[PDB]
Amino acid sequence: MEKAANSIAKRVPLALPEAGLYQANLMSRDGDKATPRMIKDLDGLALVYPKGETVQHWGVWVDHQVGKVETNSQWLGQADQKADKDGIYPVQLIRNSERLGTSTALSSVTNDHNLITFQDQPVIDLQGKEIKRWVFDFTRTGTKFSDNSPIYSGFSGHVAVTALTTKAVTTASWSATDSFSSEMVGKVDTTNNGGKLTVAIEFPAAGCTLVGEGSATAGLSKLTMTGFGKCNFKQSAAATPIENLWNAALARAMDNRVAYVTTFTADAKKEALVIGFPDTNGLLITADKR
Ligand SMILES: [Cl-]
Repeated sequence: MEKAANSIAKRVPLALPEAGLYQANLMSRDGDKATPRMIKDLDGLALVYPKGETVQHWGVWVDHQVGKVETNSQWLGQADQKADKDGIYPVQLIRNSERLGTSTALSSVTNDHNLITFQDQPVIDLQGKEIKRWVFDFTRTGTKFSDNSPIYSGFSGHVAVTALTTKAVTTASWSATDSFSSEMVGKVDTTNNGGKLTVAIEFPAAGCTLVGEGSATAGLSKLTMTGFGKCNFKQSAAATPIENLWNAALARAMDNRVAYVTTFTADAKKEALVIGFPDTNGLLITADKR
């Protein structure tokens, strides 16, 4: 009876997890009524941005490699908060997935289905243990590439999220898993001076450094970015399809652009910086302490 459920879903802004940083796990499911199981090594990040007065954004990013082939995906969600003229609360979902090997593939698909989040869902974690989690249903933005090859082997289109413990941003030096000066993002420098937060992001290809100011906080700290006038964000060939998407958004960005930053610890007790630019074609910067 999904159509009836979606009909009600439309009448209220989309239910999302509390604003913050999440771990995402791509799941497999065997049947429309079977319990989804997380898939090894198909983990990612998800970010729910704070609720706007008009819109709430969120995103999910996943990077996976097999052989010499990378498959990178981002899902970008926009949930309207105010009502539409038909009394509806629009939801928009976009998947961009790129497959980079000897050949190249990009698949981008939007869908405006409303009932795409599920709260307290049973999920078989990586140990075979059933647990409960928010679940995204990204089935309608597709799971295959055009040659009938699946984007991620076993992926059902369902995505579990788990809240990550985030520290506040400290004064430190970071690196977006990079490096010559040809990459999209390079050094990232953060200063936390008694709560006042400044973040400097070098964009080596664009030839500029963006600087953001904000206030330190547990979870997401809101930044206002400047520096865009000094940058050349163009469509490359040196960039991946998704990077060119990020470039297209950054080329239209202007001073006082909003971003959110937080830190957390990954596996080997190694801290990571995450900066997310809402409504910027999925721009997500992750950086290792250095
Ligand atoms: Cl489900």
